[PDB]
Amino acid sequence: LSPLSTHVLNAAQGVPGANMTIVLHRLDPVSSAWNILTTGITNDDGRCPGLITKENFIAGVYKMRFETGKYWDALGETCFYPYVEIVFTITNTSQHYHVPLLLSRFSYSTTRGS
Amino acid sequence: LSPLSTHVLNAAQGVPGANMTIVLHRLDPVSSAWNILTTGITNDDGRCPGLITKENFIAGVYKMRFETGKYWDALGETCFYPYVEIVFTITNTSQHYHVPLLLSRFSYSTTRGS
Amino acid sequence: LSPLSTHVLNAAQGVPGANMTIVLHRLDPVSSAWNILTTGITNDDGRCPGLITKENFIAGVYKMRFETGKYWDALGETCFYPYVEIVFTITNTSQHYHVPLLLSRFSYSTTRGS
Amino acid sequence: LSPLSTHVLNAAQGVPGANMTIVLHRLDPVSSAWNILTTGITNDDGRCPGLITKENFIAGVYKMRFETGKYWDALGETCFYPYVEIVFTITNTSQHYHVPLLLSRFSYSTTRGS
Repeated sequence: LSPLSTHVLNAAQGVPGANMTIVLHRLDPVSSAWNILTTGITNDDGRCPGLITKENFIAGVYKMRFETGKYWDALGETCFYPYVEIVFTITNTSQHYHVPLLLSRFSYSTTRGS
Repeated sequence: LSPLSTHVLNAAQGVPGANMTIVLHRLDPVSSAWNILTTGITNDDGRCPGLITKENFIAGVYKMRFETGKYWDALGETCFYPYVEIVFTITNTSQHYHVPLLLSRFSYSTTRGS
Repeated sequence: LSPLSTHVLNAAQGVPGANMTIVLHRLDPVSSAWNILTTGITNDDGRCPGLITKENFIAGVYKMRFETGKYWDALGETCFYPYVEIVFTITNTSQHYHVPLLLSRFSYSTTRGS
Repeated sequence: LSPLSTHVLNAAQGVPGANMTIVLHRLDPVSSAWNILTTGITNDDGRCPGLITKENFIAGVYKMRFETGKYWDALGETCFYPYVEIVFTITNTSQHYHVPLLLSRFSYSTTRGS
């Protein structure tokens, strides 16, 4: 079980954001590059298990990219945000981090969970 | 499994809202009196199982009252909201309804989930 | 200007929550019943000027009820929430209190502003 | 007056996010480049006037970067998010766009205003 999870909730329709692409990155501490770790597609419950193994979950800066524009477009609607990136700092590597996305066409939010 | 669930997340601290009192009511369609259905306390994950049985879960207007004033005072802080009541309409009783609360001392939000 | 303001924003459509009915109440300090202070209708910028005078804005527990179900109905859609009541405590009367509502059909939020 | 505005709210303390650095970029539609437009600091109302002139406000993709980690660090706290970037598409150049941030140490949200 991954130590990083996520959950996308469509707040306009009160349903899981199914079938959204999520790309996970870690900053290289040497150069300022973002290495891609994993790309995933949210399931019917709007989750994306297997984002990262415990072995590879080292301290550092991480970035989750949600393809919000493509998700809305596939539903036949435009989004103000073509994509959303959440950048967060991992320091204590023994905790579970939950990094969700709540989204309408014109707003979104995230909160760190456990 | 209750067809009604919740989840309290403390947004200021990024941890589950544990030990928060939650009261579920339903509106009497004859009078317009609210009646208490169940009272519970969130557990360590900020969840509150067993809010209602399947057989008691009929179409109507429901109310969840979260005891935010008392939750914050037990952490040694004040809350702008002495309590929060989420009133919601249920017509379709075969779906699952998740009615969470994201809370700091000075903000809250909720979104219907499944 | 009123020391209490609001702002309603339709997050589902990215536009001001125009023509939303808001009822302002204050808790009766003697009997803990609710007294009605005034009603208003938000303008095309989603605001509701002149909710209360400085002279009558005394310390206590206030409630703003936003008629979200009617507002959505007049947009031709259903809302999960027939209404939203935000209850909040006023102790320092010389502060400005901004109590907005950010809303879709299936979610809402509020935050204390100054 | 700038046709792009912002407002930063500290949702942990219910006050404006004052003295937060904001950097506004626009995407170059030929190469892939992000170009800086303006860097500001939020004033005491948590706003940043003069983000862009009307002349310079063209259709494209814009990014607003809020230095949330430094803001918290000057208040002696940690933030889960070292910075927050909001990427958004401008299509109608004659509208006002308000792109705020509501922020705690462990959560944030934004919603297109008008």
